[PDB]
Amino acid sequence: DVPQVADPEVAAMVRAEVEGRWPLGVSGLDEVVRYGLVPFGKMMGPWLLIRSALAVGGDIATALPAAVALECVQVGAMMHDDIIDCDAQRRSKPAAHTVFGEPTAIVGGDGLFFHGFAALSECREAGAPAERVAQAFTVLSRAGLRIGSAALREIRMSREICSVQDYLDMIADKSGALLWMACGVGGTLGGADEAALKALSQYSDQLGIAYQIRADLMAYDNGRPTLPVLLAHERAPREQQLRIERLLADTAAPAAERYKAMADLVGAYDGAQAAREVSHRHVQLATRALQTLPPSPHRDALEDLTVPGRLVL
Amino acid sequence: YGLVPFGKMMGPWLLIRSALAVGGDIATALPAAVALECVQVGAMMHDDIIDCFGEPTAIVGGDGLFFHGFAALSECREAGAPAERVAQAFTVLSRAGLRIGSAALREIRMSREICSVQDYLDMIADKSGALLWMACGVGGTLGGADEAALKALSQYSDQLGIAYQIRADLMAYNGRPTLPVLLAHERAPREQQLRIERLLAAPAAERKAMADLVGAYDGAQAAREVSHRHVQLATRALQTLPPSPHRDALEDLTVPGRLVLEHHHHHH
Ligand SMILES: [Mg+2]
Repeated sequence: DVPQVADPEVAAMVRAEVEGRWPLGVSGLDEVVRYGLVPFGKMMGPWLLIRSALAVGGDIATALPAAVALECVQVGAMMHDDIIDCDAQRRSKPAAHTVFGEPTAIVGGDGLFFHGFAALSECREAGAPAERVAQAFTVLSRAGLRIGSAALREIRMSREICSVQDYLDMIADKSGALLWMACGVGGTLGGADEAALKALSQYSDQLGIAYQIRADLMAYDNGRPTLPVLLAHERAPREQQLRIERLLADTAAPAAERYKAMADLVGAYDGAQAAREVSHRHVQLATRALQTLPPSPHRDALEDLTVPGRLVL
Repeated sequence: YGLVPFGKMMGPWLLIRSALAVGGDIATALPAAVALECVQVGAMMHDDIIDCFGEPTAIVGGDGLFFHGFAALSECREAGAPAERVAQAFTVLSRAGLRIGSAALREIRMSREICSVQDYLDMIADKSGALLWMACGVGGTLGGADEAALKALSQYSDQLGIAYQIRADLMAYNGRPTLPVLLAHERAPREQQLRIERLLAAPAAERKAMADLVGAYDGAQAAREVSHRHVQLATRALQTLPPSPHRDALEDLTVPGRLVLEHHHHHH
């Protein structure tokens, strides 16, 4: 009932730390590093890492440099993904390669990666036992391999019908691994036992799937297939399924007429609502996994992240 | 001669020799060499893009290979490595990649103009010297090296990277600056300094021209002697370590002990 552990101000404390490390006016490699970091934004990843560490009894001083590490790793990956990405959102800020040139944007992503690795190395001096610091690097690295594999698969799997599970596995690596990178490393430094880490893993995967579905739904309120498209295909009769596959199969058709053809078929078979119910089931599975963790304001914070509109990546 | 030149001067032999020279165990250096392999290859895949096979893989694969290095390095604890040494390897490895990134930035921003002799040396000390320190620092750290030894591998790593990148400039004989051109700038009066800078600043192929003007003003010769000074500093740094066959193996690598193929392997 009553909180027996505290609830700190995670969001602003992170921003102060990253700004302290790369303040306004930095030059050299830190200038391109800072460009990827600013505007700071919500930083739900670093927020999730510290909350996961505190949910298992960890230290703020230990989890804080790991939260900085993750931001640098994710921004470095995002800086490199922008180079290979083609369609840009109007809201999305100008890509670093468009601003600094493509060669500089690659070096910048590398500086972001190694600044992350350097920040995670500071956890030893922060108080974490060297056995835990090394396990944090292992959890972080494997998550970094799933997000990179998904980015390549996003490029390859597009414009073709895939199995519903094949989409689910990819979005678990694109979105669930972003959270598992936060929850796994945060829980590890926090001293979570083996059962707690698996729960945070289940929470990360289930919430990552749900977030992606919610993103797939925004066009249904890049011309790539999404879960509402797959669910509509599964429900559509054979004649319509034939159409859905050839629409995806050939990368030589105008974008507008492609989109409207997909949007009409999704609406005809309630693909949007079906995607909502799938997302809803995985949200409840994420909250179920949380119950393994001990009750705390931090565990309440992770469950609040499952509320629609609260999580933003 | 001596130990015959083999080509492809890479960390796997620097890392293991560095680990054993300070008393390390072979059971850790082998999976560590695999970890270093990943990070060095990923650095190569990115180096191939900046000096203009597929763009997504060359980047993302280069990115993922960094993760393999750090994951495998931590994995070495199950091989029997002390967790405290592994943690320090993370710090050593991370700061080396920061030097490689900082150097590659200078390469793009220094092109087409004369830099100071000191600035070029610092750049390649972080570009290619850190690449060797990646092997020495990790191997020595996992090997149980003292702080004085780790520093001893540090000047050895840099001074070695300095020399061979100069040797690369010597093999040649964007308008990127090289040491022979730079030392030619020091001796020439303004009349020839003015010439040198315009060539760096028209088609690149014909500007065979650059080769003509470096030969007319003794570009190539000047850089050789600077290389040999760093050769000795690398050998001096090794004397801090205790004598062993591992120490001898590192000491020959200062004289050319691998082919031009090493510079082709730094490339390829
Ligand atoms: Mg190069």
